Amino acid sequence: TQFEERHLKFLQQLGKGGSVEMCRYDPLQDNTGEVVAVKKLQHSTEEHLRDFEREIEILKSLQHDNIVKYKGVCYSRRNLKLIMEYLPYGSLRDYLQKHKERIDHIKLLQYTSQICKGMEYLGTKRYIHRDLATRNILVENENRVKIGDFGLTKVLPQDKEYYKVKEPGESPIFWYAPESLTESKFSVASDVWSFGVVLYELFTYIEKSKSPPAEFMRMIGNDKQGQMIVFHLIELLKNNGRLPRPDGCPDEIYMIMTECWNNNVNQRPSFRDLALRVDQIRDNM
Ligand SMILES: C[C@H](Nc1nc(-c2c[nH]c3ncc(Cl)cc23)ncc1F)C(=O)NCC(F)(F)F
Repeated sequence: TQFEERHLKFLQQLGKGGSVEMCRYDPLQDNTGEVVAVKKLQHSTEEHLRDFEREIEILKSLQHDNIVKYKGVCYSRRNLKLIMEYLPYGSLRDYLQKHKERIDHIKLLQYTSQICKGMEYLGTKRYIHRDLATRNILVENENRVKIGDFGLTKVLPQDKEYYKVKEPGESPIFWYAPESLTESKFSVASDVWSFGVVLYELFTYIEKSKSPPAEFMRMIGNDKQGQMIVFHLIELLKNNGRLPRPDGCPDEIYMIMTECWNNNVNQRPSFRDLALRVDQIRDNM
């Protein structure tokens, strides 16, 4: 089913990544329409449009409880709008920064298992998210989270287990595996490294002073700037410099983070095994 542009009523700006707006799709024009999230492009260049069309195809191909729902496209070709369900509790980063320790460990592990499940499903389609962070996870309700923003997602070539990015754009370097920093190589294993960073974000309750950029900048020295940050971060990770155990983090959860942060790509755990491990921890708790 088609969405007519004229019937998309702007309600509120949600955020910028392209931008996402909360809209009411109201073809009856009586304000009874469904509230949806709408992604559109700021700079709709031929390159960005081709890349956005790929994100649309990726999201449309995913049907999982822990993946944000594709609804449709509004064409009303060169100015596409991606229509998705609107998740009312916001990003997990915002949700956790607001409630903090009121979200207990059993609740954090329920979200962790769900993130692993959405990620494991994505891997079955040979998709590499490349931007797994709490800012890209949405909260549907207290019992369900979903992965969002497939804007950096790559499809693995037929004959390779990695995707090489030739000319990188803005990169979330503080969530990047060493091989992503050194060779711009992205794989299921590098999303697993990012997942360990997400686990760290959760157990630090999004405390700004404890954030992965704040901690890695302290380890490399706050005097490092621009490309020197990448140079020093690479040497730090090579020499086993890592984010600390968050205060009050259960030992078994910290063990998982450290295993995701293995310099050896092949030694990192799989998302299938991480969901099994997290569910066992939840069961024991
Ligand atoms: C740029 C957009 N930013 C934001 N979006 C929302 C949001 C709430 N509820 C939502 N429901 C469906 C969608 Cl698609 C977005 C939101 N809230 C705060 C934001 F800063 C974004 O896509 N962020 C990635 C992810 F969706 F994973 F959280």
